[PDB]
Amino acid sequence: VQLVESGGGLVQAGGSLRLSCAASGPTLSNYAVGWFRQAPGKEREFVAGINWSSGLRYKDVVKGRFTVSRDNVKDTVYLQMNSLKPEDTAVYYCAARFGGMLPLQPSGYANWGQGTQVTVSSHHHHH
Amino acid sequence: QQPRPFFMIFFVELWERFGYYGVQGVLAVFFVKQLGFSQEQAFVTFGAFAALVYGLISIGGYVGDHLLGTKRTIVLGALVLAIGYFMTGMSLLKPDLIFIALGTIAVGNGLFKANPASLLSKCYPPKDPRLDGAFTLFYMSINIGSLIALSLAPVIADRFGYSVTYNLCGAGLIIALLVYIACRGMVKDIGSEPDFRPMSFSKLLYVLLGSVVMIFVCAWLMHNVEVANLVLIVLSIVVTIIFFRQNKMFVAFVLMLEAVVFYILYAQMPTSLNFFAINNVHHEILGFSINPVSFQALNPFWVVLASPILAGILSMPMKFTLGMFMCSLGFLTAAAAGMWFADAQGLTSPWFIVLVYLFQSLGELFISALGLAMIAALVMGFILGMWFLTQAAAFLLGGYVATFTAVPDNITDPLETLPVYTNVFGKIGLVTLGVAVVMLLMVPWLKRMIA
Ligand SMILES: CCCCCCCCCCCCO[C@@H]1O[C@H](CO)[C@@H](O[C@H]2O[C@H](CO)[C@@H](O)[C@H](O)[C@H]2O)[C@H](O)[C@H]1O
Ligand SMILES: CCCCCCCCCCCC
Ligand SMILES: CCCCCCCCCC
Ligand SMILES: CCCCCCCC
Ligand SMILES: CCCCCC
Repeated sequence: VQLVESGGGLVQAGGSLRLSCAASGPTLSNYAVGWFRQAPGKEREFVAGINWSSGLRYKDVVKGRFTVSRDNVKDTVYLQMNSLKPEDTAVYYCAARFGGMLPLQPSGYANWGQGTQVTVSSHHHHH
Repeated sequence: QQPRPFFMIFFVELWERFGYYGVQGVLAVFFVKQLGFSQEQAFVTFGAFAALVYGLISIGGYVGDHLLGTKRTIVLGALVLAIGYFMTGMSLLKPDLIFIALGTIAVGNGLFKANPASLLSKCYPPKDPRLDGAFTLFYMSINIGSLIALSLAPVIADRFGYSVTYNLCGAGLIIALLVYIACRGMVKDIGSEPDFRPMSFSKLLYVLLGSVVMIFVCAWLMHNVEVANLVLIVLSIVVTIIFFRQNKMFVAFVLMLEAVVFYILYAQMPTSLNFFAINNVHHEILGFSINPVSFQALNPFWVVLASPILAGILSMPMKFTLGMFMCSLGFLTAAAAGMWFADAQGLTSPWFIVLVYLFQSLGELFISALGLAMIAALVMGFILGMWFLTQAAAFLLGGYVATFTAVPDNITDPLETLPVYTNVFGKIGLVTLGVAVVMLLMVPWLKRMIA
């Protein structure tokens, strides 16, 4: 019912970060967990998610780069973010909805994390 | 307002039904999530379980009337049921126990169910005016227990796990037994004839032996639904043959087939309508988040509010006809909500499911509340057996019908599942409307036959 997000931060283009979502009282195992993100000046948008029985859903621009997975012993959901690009900069939120569905809009989810800042710099080393 | 044993029976019934509906509300989700069944397997297995729970009700009335006595059989049924709930809680350590545990609930229910109502009938002098009101309060007792269990058991299972949920079902039975034992003095001169002779240990052992045999047969049938299908198919055609060989009974037959359709539809609440709420309805109403499995509690909810009103407010075939029209409208409302009133993300307002359940509950109040009472007005033991057989068949058929809404576990998009639900619910509603119209047409001839 209350999710704690961890693992955001600052990274250079082409790098990787992993976000994690954990719930307090209810076992997360019964929940589809969707990751949303809100970039400066736009709305929360669905990024990726896993339902209560390992079905996966992805936004097109993150396929082949982000992986959602679930550790049901530790009751945790992970977003592994590889080949990160500047336009992935956003506040990321996990959201939880009971069951097998991952709806695309925030109103489909009742339980929300507080949000974790992810920043991707165009920084690259000097040649 | 009522005799003192009325309140004992009210609360025993309340707590027994709390245990039962605590299991029923979570069972299909338990099958899917905990045992890894597909939704199809879960739906047909729930159908088989429900068929056994309902078909075995015929045994407990006979056991209470003629073998052990009503009061002894209440105690025995309650004990077997409590054992079944604790075995179900134990099945999480020992998964292989699950079917045996459900068979124990089915058999326990079979022994128990008929006997409190029978007992209640004996709390009143024979033509007491208060009887009708007492039985309406008895139905309300059933539905208060069901409302609490269907509301709270999914929440409990989510927060603390299934073992705790099932152990609390068992505890509800233990406390039904404690209030019975504590109130034992209120029914000392109330009972069937065997209640007042010393208990025959021969008959008790026959009942225990048969119970254990039945528990194992139930476990097997629920594990192998594909042979339960033919068992009930051949029993049905055969008992149909022997009913046709042996005209107020013909009216009993047509009302029985109508009841079958009603129970096929009633069987959707814990399966296809449960997963429709999970997958395609918003889980928020009046600003509160809820567990969508709890939406099943809308059925007892509407019954609790509507039974006094409808008690305050043609005759048999028309009441049946009205119930069938109500049920048709429940499923057409479900289809309409999905076809025209969904969000762009594929989700519908829970007020549509509130309305679905209102219609379905009115259907219940017109039909199942008022069915075998005046099937008993047209009629014997053979027709009771055939009745319970047909209602068990209806629950198996209902599990099969539910499989048309089954969703593979990898689907995550509500716009993929919504048309499946809408197609099936719309077709159920159209077929049920047709059935309601043919019943309407048959109402006058039927009402003549009743003369
Ligand atoms: C239409 C029938 C409604 C059933 C009524 C529910 C009974 C009340 C629940 C017990 C007290 C509330 O306790 C809690 O409240 C929060 C917000 O209210 C609800 O919601 C929270 O838990 C449930 C399951 O555990 C999750 O599906 C839900 O998304 C989560 O946010 C739950 O229902 C209940 O776990
Ligand atoms: C009221 C008297 C209690 C009777 C309990 C007898 C149980 C017999 C056990 C038979 C084992 C199969
Ligand atoms: C190896 C798992 C077998 C589980 C059997 C459970 C039986 C318990 C009887 C009370
Ligand atoms: C009233 C006592 C009933 C005894 C039934 C118990 C059988 C184990
Ligand atoms: C009584 C109707 C049975 C239908 C089986 C396909």
